[PDB]
Order: sequence, then structure tokens, then C-alpha cells
Amino acid sequence: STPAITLENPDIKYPLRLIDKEVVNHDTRRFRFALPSPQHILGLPVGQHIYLSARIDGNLVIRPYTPVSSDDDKGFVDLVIKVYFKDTHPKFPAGGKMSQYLESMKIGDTIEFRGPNGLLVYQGKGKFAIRPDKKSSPVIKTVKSVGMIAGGTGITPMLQVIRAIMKDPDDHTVCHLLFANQTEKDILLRPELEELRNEHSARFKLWYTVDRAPEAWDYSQGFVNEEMIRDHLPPPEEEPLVLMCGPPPMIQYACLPNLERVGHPKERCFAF
Ligand SMILES: Cc1cc2c(cc1C)N(C[C@H](O)[C@H](O)[C@H](O)COP(=O)(O)OP(=O)(O)OC[C@H]1O[C@@H](n3cnc4c(N)ncnc43)[C@H](O)[C@@H]1O)c1[nH]c(=O)[nH]c(=O)c1N2
Ligand SMILES: NC(=O)c1ccc[n+]([C@@H]2O[C@H](COP(=O)([O-])OP(=O)(O)OC[C@H]3O[C@@H](n4cnc5c(N)ncnc54)[C@H](O)[C@@H]3O)[C@@H](O)[C@H]2O)c1
Repeated sequence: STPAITLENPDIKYPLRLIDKEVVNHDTRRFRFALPSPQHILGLPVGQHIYLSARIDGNLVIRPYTPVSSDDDKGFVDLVIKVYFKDTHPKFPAGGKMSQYLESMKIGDTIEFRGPNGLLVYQGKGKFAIRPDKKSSPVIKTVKSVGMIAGGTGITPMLQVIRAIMKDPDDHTVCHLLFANQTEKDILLRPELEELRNEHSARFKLWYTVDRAPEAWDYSQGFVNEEMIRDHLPPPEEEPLVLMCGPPPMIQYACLPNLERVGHPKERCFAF
């Protein structure tokens, strides 16, 4: 056989039950939901995401989230979601709609999932199928190495790709991750990230930057910049694919101009 698929139709919404919530850090959690049976798999190609939907305060709210589990996982899906709390930030008194709804869910509550979605699919052994837009067919890019620039929760699609590569011992793709967060305590999934480094150092290069660094710091500090991209992503001549995911200003000002500066062409770059 093959396992039963959860996301059988992309227009159907599937209500899934919350079964566990794990702290990632002060504002971020790992939400685990049960699939329709313990034998199901989600049905999500590597690189793709889902959407959650709920009527919040009387209005339908839809938001994408990027699972960090895979179709090898029977019976569950894991999401890693930053909660934007109310009554905290001076510019955002109300906080975030969906993220707080999720934070408020009790174990056994359901939320609607739909998918899969996204223009990139990792097909294994260095092959990426990337559509230029939703209305066009994919084109298949094989590379030997992948640069990854993530900011905050932009780690989630990167972790999906990294995990897929590392579990296949005949996948020789080398991933170079440059991960940016506001402070050291904001780093997400550090432990997990570090264990990948431990076990896969020939295939996985890891570097951090933080907007503000502690006195004890051995990594970079500040927004992603030209130097960091040279030093911590594969060079242009190696013809890598460069993946990027993070806040819109991060992409616009930190990533795009500096990728030009180093010489990574737009055709070998992809923003989630
Ligand atoms: C394709 C794709 C995939 C993903 C994601 C985006 C996209 C385009 N996201 C982001 C996610 O879809 C969603 O935008 C956020 O969860 C925020 O939605 P809310 O409804 O909570 O905030 P809402 O839409 O109400 O917006 C509020 C905004 O105000 C700001 N804000 C509010 N309170 C704040 C506070 N206390 N501190 C700082 N800023 C504050 C934030 O910028 C926040 O986004 C994500 N997210 C995630 O956590 N994990 C994931 O895997 C993904 N996956
Ligand atoms: N498209 C996708 O697939 C996808 C998936 C996951 C997350 N995301 C996005 O990633 C973002 C994660 O937000 P967050 O709250 O975790 O991030 P954050 O505000 O904590 O910022 C994380 C890092 O982004 C960089 N950044 C932020 N503002 C910048 C600026 N003005 N100039 C340069 N760099 C800047 C900094 O390096 C910073 O440490 C969200 O916008 C979310 O929608 C997108």
C-alpha cells in the first residue's frame, strides 16, 4: 500500500484536533495536531505549506503555516508558530489574530487545514521543481548546494528542506543556513538545528546573526549583509540555489541587494 492521505483535495478543509503544544521559546510554540487516523500522513510535498482558517471575532481569518513534519510521520502534523501577543508592543496593541487564536486553543479543539500550496517542491537528490507563478508549470533546478537565509519563523520551510536532505544518506546536497533573529533568546529550534549540525556537518553549515548580541557571542551581529552572504552561503561559481524566507523588509533590503552584490543571479534565487 501507501499511507492514506489527509490533504486529498486542496479546496476541502480538514478539521484537525490539537493534541500537544510544546514551548520553542518565550513567544513561539510547536503545535501538534492529530491527522484523521494514526495511520494517515499529511500529504504535503517538501517545500509546501498549508492554510489554517477559523472565524475569529465574527470574521473568517485565513493564514498559511509551514509544517516542519513530513509525510514519513504517521498520524500527526507539527507547526511551529510565533504568537504575536496583545498588550505588549506599542505599535500592535491588539496583537495577531490567528496566532493568538491558536495560543488560546485547548487540547482537543479543532482547526481547519487545507493545502498543499507553494511554488517550490524539493524532489530529492538536489532537484527542485519551481513554478515561476501559480499559473505556470514547474521547472526542475538540480544543484549541488543550497544557500538558506531565514529570519525568525522563516526557518520553517528551511527546516523542511534540511530534514528531507539529511534523512537520505544518498542525498549529497550541502545546505548552508544563515539564520537571523532579534536576540539570542529569539533563536528558534536551536537545539534541533544544532543536533543536525552535530550529525551532518559535511552536509550542513550553520551560522547565526542577531540584531543585538550578548557579550558572549561567537556569531554575527546586525541585519543580514554582504559579508555574511559571502562567508556563510556557497559562492556563486558553485551554482547554488539560494532560498530565502523572513520578514518582507528582510527580503527587500537585506537579502536582494546583497545577493546582487555577491553575484547570485535572480534565476538561482527563490523567496518562499
Ligand atoms: C507562505 C507563508 C507561510 C508561513 C507564514 C507566512 C507565509 C506567507 N507565516 C506567517 C503567518 O501566516 C501569519 O502571518 C502570522 O502567524 C501572523 O498572523 P496573525 O493572524 O497572528 O497576525 P495578524 O495578521 O493579525 O497581524 C499582526 C501583525 O502585527 C505584528 N504584531 C502584532 N503583535 C505583535 C507583537 N506583540 N510583537 C511584534 N509584532 C507584533 C506582526 O507583524 C503581526 O504579523 C508563518 N508564521 C509562523 O509562525 N510559522 C510558519 O510556519 C509560517 N508559515
Ligand atoms: N513566505 C513563507 O513561506 C513564510 C514562512 C514563514 C515565515 N514567513 C515570514 O517570516 C516572518 C517572520 O517574522 P518574525 O516575527 O519571526 O521576525 P522578526 O521580526 O523577529 O525578525 C527576524 C529577523 O528579520 C530581519 N529583519 C526584520 N526586520 C528587518 C529590517 N527592517 N531590515 C532588515 N532585516 C530585517 C532581522 O534579521 C530580524 O532578526 C514573517 O513576516 C512571516 O510571514 C514567511
